[PDB]
Amino acid sequence: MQNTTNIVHVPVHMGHTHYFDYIDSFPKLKEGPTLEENHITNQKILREQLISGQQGLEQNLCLRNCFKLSQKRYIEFCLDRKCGGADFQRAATILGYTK
Amino acid sequence: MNPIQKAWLKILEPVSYVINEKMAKRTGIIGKLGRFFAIGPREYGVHPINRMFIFMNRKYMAFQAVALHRYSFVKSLTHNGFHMLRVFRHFAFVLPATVLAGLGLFVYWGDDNKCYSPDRFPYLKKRAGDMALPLNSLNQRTSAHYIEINAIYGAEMMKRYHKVWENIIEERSKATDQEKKTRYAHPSYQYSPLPVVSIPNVLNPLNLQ
Amino acid sequence: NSALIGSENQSDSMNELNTNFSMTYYILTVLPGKFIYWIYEILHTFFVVC
Amino acid sequence: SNIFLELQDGDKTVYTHTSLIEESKQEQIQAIYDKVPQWTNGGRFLGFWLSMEAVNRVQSVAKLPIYYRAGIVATSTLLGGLVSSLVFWKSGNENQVAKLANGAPVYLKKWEVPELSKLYFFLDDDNNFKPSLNHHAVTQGRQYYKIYQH
Amino acid sequence: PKIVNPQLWPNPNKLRFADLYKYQGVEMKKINDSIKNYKAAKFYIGGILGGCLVFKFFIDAAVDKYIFGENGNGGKFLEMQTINSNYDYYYNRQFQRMRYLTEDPAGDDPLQKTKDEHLVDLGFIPKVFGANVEVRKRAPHDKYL
Amino acid sequence: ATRWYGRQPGHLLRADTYWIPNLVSQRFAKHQPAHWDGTQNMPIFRLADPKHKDSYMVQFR
Amino acid sequence: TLRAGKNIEGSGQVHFGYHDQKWGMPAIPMFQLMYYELPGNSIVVNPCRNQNYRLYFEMRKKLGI
Ligand SMILES: CCCCCCCCCCCCCCCCCC(=O)OC[C@H](COP(=O)([O-])OCC(O)COP(=O)([O-])OC[C@@H](COC(=O)CCCCCCCCCCCCCCCCC)OC(=O)CCCCCCCCCCCCCCCCC)OC(=O)CCCCCCCCCCCCCCCCC
Ligand SMILES: CCCCCCCCCCCCCCCCCC(=O)OC[C@H](COP(=O)([O-])OCC(O)COP(=O)([O-])OC[C@@H](COC(=O)CCCCCCCCCCCCCCCCC)OC(=O)CCCCCCCCCCCCCCCCC)OC(=O)CCCCCCCCCCCCCCCCC
Ligand SMILES: CCCCCCCCCCCCCCCCCC(=O)OC[C@H](COP(=O)([O-])OCC(O)COP(=O)([O-])OC[C@@H](COC(=O)CCCCCCCCCCCCCCCCC)OC(=O)CCCCCCCCCCCCCCCCC)OC(=O)CCCCCCCCCCCCCCCCC
Repeated sequence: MQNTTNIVHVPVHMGHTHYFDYIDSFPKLKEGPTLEENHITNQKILREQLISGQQGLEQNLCLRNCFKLSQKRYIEFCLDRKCGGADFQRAATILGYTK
Repeated sequence: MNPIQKAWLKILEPVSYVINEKMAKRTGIIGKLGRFFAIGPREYGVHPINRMFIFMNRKYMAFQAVALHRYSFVKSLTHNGFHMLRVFRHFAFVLPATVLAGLGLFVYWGDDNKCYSPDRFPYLKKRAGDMALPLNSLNQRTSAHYIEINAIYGAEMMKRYHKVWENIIEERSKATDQEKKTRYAHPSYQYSPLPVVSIPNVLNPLNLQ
Repeated sequence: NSALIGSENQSDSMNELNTNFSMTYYILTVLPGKFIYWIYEILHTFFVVC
Repeated sequence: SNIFLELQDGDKTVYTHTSLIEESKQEQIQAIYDKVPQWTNGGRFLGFWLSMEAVNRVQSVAKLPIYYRAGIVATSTLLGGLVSSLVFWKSGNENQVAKLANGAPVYLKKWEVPELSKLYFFLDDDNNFKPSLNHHAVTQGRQYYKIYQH
Repeated sequence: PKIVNPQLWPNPNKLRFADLYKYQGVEMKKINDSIKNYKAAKFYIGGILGGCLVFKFFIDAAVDKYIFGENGNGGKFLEMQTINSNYDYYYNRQFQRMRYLTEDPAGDDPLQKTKDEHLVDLGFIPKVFGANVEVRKRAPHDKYL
Repeated sequence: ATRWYGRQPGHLLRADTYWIPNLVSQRFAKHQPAHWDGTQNMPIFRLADPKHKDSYMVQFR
Repeated sequence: TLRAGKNIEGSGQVHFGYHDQKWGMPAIPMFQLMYYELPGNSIVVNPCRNQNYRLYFEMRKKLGI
C-alpha cells in the first residue's frame, strides 16, 4: 500500500498549481478574534479574578487537590484530614462536578 | 628550526648520545637502526600548515587594504573636496563593512554558533546518537519540572516512609500470631494456629540502618 | 526505457502495451521535430539574453 | 499601557499599575502621559525664545562672555520644560489619574505591584476553558492591600 | 645547542659552501620579527580586554533588566512577536486539528493482539459487539494540539 | 501511535532568505506582538509540513 | 525506521512498486528558485516555553526574594 497515504476526516482544498502540492484553504474557515482582542478579553477576566476571586481560595484549592487523587477512599481521607472534615458530595457541588 | 625543536634536543641529549655515538656507527642491524632513528635537525621538517596561514594571511590582508582604503562618502557630499559628481558614492562603505564582518567569520560558523542550539532540532539528533528523529520531536515532551520535582518528592517521602515502616514493624512485633493472621485477612478465612517455630525478626538482612 | 541499455525498471512501462496516436516513423518524423523545437527554444534564448 | 503609579492614600504612599485598571480608563491615562512631552518640549521653546530675546536685545547681558550667555539659554531651556510639566500635572491631571484609578487595587511597596500582562494563567477545562490565575501550582492567594478610593 | 654528529661523512666547509648553513638562521630571524609585533601589541590587545572586563558589568545589569524587568515581574524576555496575519494564524490552528484527525489505515497488526480462540480455551467466552456508527471524531481544545 | 504522533506538525520559522519572494516580502513585514493565550502550541510561525501553504517550497525528503 | 519496527527489504528510495519517488533537486536554476532544502536549524521550540518563567518571578516575590 502507498507509503504516503493518509485518511483525513475534515475537508481540505488542494492547490492546483504546477510544481507544488499543498493545502491552500480550508472550506468554511472563520477567522476568530485577533491575538490583541483575545488578550484584552482575557485581561478583563484575570482582572476581576484578581480583585474579587481571591477570598476563600485556600479552601477551594485543597478540595481541588483532593479530587485529583486516584481512589475515592483517598479523596475522603484527603478531605477529612486536609479540608477540615469536608463532605464528598458537598465539595463536588462547589467545584462543579455534580449534575 | 624553532624553539620547540631546540627543547627536544636538550631533553633528548642523552638519547642522542646513545643512538648517534654508540648505535649509529655499529655494524649490522644495530647500525641500520641507529642511522635510521638518528637525532638531529629535521629533513623536510617544514610545516605546510604554518606556511599556508602565512600565505593566506598575506593574500587576504592585501585585499583588506584595497577594500578599506576608499574615498569617503561623507566628504563627497559638499562638492568641495576632490568629488563633484560621484553617482556611486553610496557604494563606498560596502566593502569596508564587508571586510569588518569577516572578523566574525569563524566566531559565527555553523548553526550552533548563531543561536541557542538546544532549542533547535539538530541538537536532538546529536543527543540521540546522530539518529534521525521526527521533525515534531521538540514539542512531544514531558515537563522538565515533573521529572526533577518528582525525583525530589519521591526521595523526601521515602524518608518519611522509612520512619513509619519502623513503627509498624515494631507494633506488629508485639502482636499475637492470631492478630497478625486475622487482621487484614479475608472474611472467609478460618484461623488455624501453626506450630511455633523460631523465626528471627530482622529489619534489614544487611547490617544497615 | 526504450533509450536505456539493459534497463531494470520493469515496472516503468517496460512490460505494458504502450501505443500512441502520433505520426509513425517516430525517429524520422516526431523525434526530430522535438529537436527542431529545441533548437528554436535555445536560439531564441541566446539571441534574447545576449 | 505599562505604567506604574504612585498615589497618596492620606499619609500613605501606595503603588499600582495601569494593567490593573479597566481598558476604558487606560486610554485616558495614556492620553495624559502622551501630552507631557508636548508640554515639556513646548516649555523648552519658550525658555529658549525668551532667554535668546533677553541676552541679545538687553545690552547688559549681551556684553558678557559667550559662555555665560550660553548657560542662561541652556539653563532656561530645560527649566522651561520642568515648569510646564508641573503646570500640566498640578493643574488638573495629577488629580485626574488618581480619579481614574478609583476602584483599582493598590500596594504599600512598588515591589509588590504585579503586571497583569506578566502573570501566569491556564485555560481551566472545568470552567469552559476560561483563563484562570488559580492554576494547579497556586497555594495561598494574592492578598493585595486595599482598593483605591478618591 | 650542540648536536651530536655520527661523523659518517665529513661536512662541507662553511667558507667554501656557505649557502648550506644559512637556512637555519633566516628561519629564526622570521620568528623574531613576529615576536617584535606580539610585544608591540601588548597595549592594543590589553586595552580591548580591559574594555571587555568593563563591558562585562554593564551586560550583567542589562541581562537582569532583560529578564526580570523593572519590578521583578518579567522583561522583554517574555515578549514574542510574529508577522503572520489573522488568517494565517487560524489557518495553522485548523491545520493542527486536521493532523490530529489524520489517521493511517489498518491500524496495527491484529495478530499481535489477543485471540478469541485462546480466551475460549482459557475460560472466558468473549461477547461480540457491534460497530459504533454514530460517533463523530473531533479535535480537542487548542491547548492540547 | 508513532506515525500519528509524527503527523502533529512541528514549528518552522517564517524567516527565510533562501526563497527570493520571502527575501523581498519580509523586508516590508511588520512584526506584531503575539500575546500569550495560555498555550504551548501557538502557531505564530509556519509549520514543518509539506502541505502547509507557507512551507510547500521546502523539500521534505 | 528499522529501529521503529519496520523491516526493510532492498534499499534506497527508488521504489520499484506502487509508490511515489522523490528524485534529488535538479541542479539547475529553475528548480533552485522554486525549491530549497529543509534547514533543520529553523525547526525550533515554541517560544511559549519562555512564559513558564512567569512562575519563577511569582515564587521569588512570594518568598520575599
Ligand atoms: C561617553 C561617550 C563620549 C562621547 C563623546 C566623545 C566624542 C569622540 C568623537 C570620536 C569621533 C567619532 C567618529 C564619528 C565622528 C568623526 C567626526 C567626523 O568628521 O567624521 C568624518 C569622517 C571622515 O571620513 P573618512 O575618515 O575619510 O572615512 C570614514 C569612514 O571610514 C568611511 O566614511 P564613509 O562616508 O564612506 O561611510 C559612509 C557610511 C558611514 O557609516 C554609517 O554611518 C552607517 C549609516 C547607516 C544609517 C544611515 C541612515 C540614513 C538616514 C536614516 C534616516 C532616519 C533615521 C532614523 C533612525 C532610527 C533608528 C532606529 O554611511 C553610508 O553608508 C552612506 C550610505 C548609506 C545608505 C544610504 C541609503 C539611503 C536611502 C535609504 C532609503 C530606505 C528608507 C526609505 C524609507 C522612506 C520613508 C520616508 O567620516 C565619518 O563620518 C566617520 C564615521 C565612521 C563611523 C565611525 C564610528 C566609530 C565608532 C563610534 C561608535 C559608533 C557611533 C556611531 C553610531 C551611529 C549610529 C548607528
Ligand atoms: C509501364 C509502367 C510500369 C510501372 C507503373 C506503376 C509504377 C508504380 C506506381 C506506384 C503505385 C503506388 C505505390 C504503392 C506501393 C507503395 C509500397 C511502399 O513501400 O510504400 C511505403 C511508403 C510509406 O508508407 P507506409 O509505410 O505504408 O505508411 C503508411 C502511412 O504513411 C503512415 O501514416 P503516417 O502519417 O504516420 O506516416 C508519416 C508519413 C510522413 O509524411 C510523408 O509522406 C512525408 C512526405 C515528405 C516528402 C514529400 C516529397 C517527396 C517527393 C519530393 C521530390 C519532388 C521532386 C520534384 C519537385 C517538383 C516541384 C514542383 O509517411 C512517412 O513518414 C514515410 C516515411 C518513409 C519515406 C521517406 C524516406 C524515403 C526515401 C526517399 C529517398 C529517395 C531517393 C531516391 C531513391 C529511389 C529508389 C528507392 O509509402 C509511400 O511513401 C508512397 C510513396 C508514393 C510516391 C510519392 C511521390 C514520390 C516522388 C519522388 C520523385 C523523385 C523520383 C522521380 C522518379 C520519376 C519516375 C517517373
Ligand atoms: C546633557 C545636557 C543636554 C542639553 C541639551 C539641551 C540644551 C541645548 C542648548 C542648545 C542651545 C545652546 C545655544 C544657545 C546659546 C546662544 C547664546 C548666544 O550668544 O547666541 C546669540 C549670538 C549673538 O551673537 P553676537 O553677534 O555676539 O550678539 C551681539 C548682538 O546681540 C547682536 O545684535 P542683534 O540685534 O543683531 O541680535 C542678533 C540675535 C537675535 O536674537 C534674537 O532676536 C532672538 C530671536 C529668537 C527667536 C526664536 C523664535 C523664533 C520663532 C518666532 C516666531 C514668531 C512669528 C510667528 C509666530 C507664529 C506662532 C505659531 O541673533 C540670534 O541669536 C538669532 C538666532 C536665531 C536662532 C533661531 C533658531 C530657531 C530654532 C527653532 C527651534 C527651537 C527648538 C528648541 C528646542 C526645544 C525642544 C527640545 O549668536 C549665536 O551665538 C548663535 C549661536 C548658534 C545658534 C543656536 C540656536 C540653534 C542653531 C542650530 C539649530 C537648532 C535648532 C533646534 C532644532 C531642533 C528641532 C528638531
